[PDB]
This record gives sequence, structure tokens and C-alpha cells, in this order.
Amino acid sequence: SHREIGLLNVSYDPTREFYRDYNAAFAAQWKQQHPQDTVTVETSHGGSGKQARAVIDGIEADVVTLALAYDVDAIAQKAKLIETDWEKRLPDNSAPYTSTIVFLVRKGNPKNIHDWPDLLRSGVAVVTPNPKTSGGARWNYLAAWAYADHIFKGDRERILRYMQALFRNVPVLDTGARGATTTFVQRGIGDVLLAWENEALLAREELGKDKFEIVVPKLSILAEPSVALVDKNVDKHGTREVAEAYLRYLYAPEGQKLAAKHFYRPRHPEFADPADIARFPEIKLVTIQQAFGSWEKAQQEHFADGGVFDQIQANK
Repeated sequence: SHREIGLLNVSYDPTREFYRDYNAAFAAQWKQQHPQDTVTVETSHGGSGKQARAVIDGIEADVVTLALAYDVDAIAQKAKLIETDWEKRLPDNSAPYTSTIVFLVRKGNPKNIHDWPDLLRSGVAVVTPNPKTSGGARWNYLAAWAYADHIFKGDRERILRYMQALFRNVPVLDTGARGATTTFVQRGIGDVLLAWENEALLAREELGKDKFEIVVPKLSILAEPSVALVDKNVDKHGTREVAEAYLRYLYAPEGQKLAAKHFYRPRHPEFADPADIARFPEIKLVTIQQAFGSWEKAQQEHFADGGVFDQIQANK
């Protein structure tokens, strides 16, 4: 009838399965209450940083569902497409779910990997994506740095040597985290993947507990994937109301339930299937604010061209 509404959600890499289900659920419940409307959502996927650059360069996303807050801030700062106070518009730092970084190892854990120091041992090959393009790659790096900061009581020279030792064991840097997962799980590269927890759980469910094992390290980071309405594009497209509802329904019971089904930790687990909640192990976590002050500080120091990651790679 009256209206066909198209939305583009520019997302990060491993959310493919989640958004296929979520988009259908959102569209169906919208049409139930608004029978003349048909909402068609397209979701694109890639490394979070590359996806953010694509929006800046003209991909007219109505919403962004990215891996971390900096990438949304960059759209707002560098392209003015999002208002700068976006992060407070939705609850929980505009992150309706969270995740963390775990290790995925092969059956039997033949290298006996249990914690961050094992990644530095001779002959261990570590798969982790490219910090210049991937958000998970940056969470992975920051988790490693936070561990080293703890054990070395903040001594920068010792942390840098530890990071160099880690990256000497990293042979390949995939553009997006789904690429990294596939490199390890399907293409047989590496002994351990530094994984989004949702990717580790999905790999174990898809291929079997008989092929891969999740190792929970003794510290990790709270990964907060940030969502935001792209003000200038929804106003250009006439999609503001539906796009707002699309993001807000991620926080509704059905969105929270679907998040847990797809191996993301909901902010409100009371709405999820208890069997899905039971899959999430206890893990000791620092946040971005605690370990690095802010995303702005972490990104500029570590991940900007010429920054610390580039220095580690050049000096290792």
C-alpha cells in the first residue's frame, strides 16, 4: 500500500547473521502496527573503520552499527553527518549489546594456550585482523595492551616490548574480523584466533565443539559496539522516524533476545533465552575508559598512521 521505506544499515563484519534475523523481525513488527508500510533494510558489512570511511566518502547510511565509538565519532567529526552528542541519545553508551575478546584454539589446545603470555611463545601463530580497518582488531590490541599495562605496572618500554613479541607471532592481518575468523577456521592458518566472543561461539556451534575450543584469558576488554542515527542522511531520505525505531527496537525484548541468540551479550539478559545466557563464561574485564581514558585518546595514540601500532610493527 501507501509506503515503501528503504533503510541502509552500515555495520561491522560479524553481524551478518544477526541482522538477517533482526531486520526481518523489525520489519515484520513495524508492518503489523503500520500496515501500509513495508520496511526494506539492507545491511552492509566490513571492517568497522573501513565501513566508517565509506560512509564519510558518500555511502548514504541511514544508521551505522559499528564496532566501537571512535568510528561513529569520526563520521560526526570528519563529515558532520551525525550530531556530535550522538552517544548519549541511546542507553548504555548507545550500545544495546556488548561483547569481549577471547581466544579460539584448535581441538585439544595442542600449544597449551591459556592466557596472553602464551601468545608470545615460540612457534605460536596468532590470527588477528588489521587495526587500520577492523574494529575487533583494535579491541584485540587494546586488550593485549591492558594486560601488559597491568603486569608491568604501566612501564611503557616494557609494554612496547611485549606488544612487539606478540606481533612477531602474527603473520596475517585481515581487513575485517569475519575474514580473520575464516582465515583461522576455514583456511587452516594459525594456532589461535584473537576473536570476538560472538565469532568464537558461532564457530564452535557451526563447526562443532569437536574442532575448536574457546579459551577465556585472565583479563579482557569490554567491547561496546556503538549504534547511531545518521542525522543528515535520514533527513535527506525522509527516514528519521523509522530509522529511530529501528535502532530503539534493538533495546526491546525481541532485540535483546535475538542478540543473545547470535552470541552477543545483551544489556538486558532477562529478555533472552536462559540457555543463550548460559553460554557466556565469566570473564574479568576492563573498559575503554578505565584502561585508556577515552576512545579518542586510544585511537590517536595507537591506531593513527605513525602511531604506536605502526611503531610496534616497524620495531619488532
